[PDB]
Amino acid sequence: MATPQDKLHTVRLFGTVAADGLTMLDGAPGVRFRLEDKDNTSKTVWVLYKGAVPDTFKPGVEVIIEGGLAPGEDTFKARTLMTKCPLE
Repeated sequence: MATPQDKLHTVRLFGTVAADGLTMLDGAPGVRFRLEDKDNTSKTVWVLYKGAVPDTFKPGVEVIIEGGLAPGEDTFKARTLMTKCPLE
């Protein structure tokens, strides 16, 4: 009998945005892209973010996403997005 982590512990994931497969929602606000894991750069997870995608969001910008990869779903549903490098 122990006290575990909170049930609604959302999944904060870290990596960099690729140019390869940076595919936005066709006629809808959002973006699908492969987040290249910095530990293993062949571990490319297809992150799907809905809503206003920042101008600072570019292919090559290291981003912090938050959401979750559902058992059965092939895309990580990011409910929030955080970009580090601005328009440079």
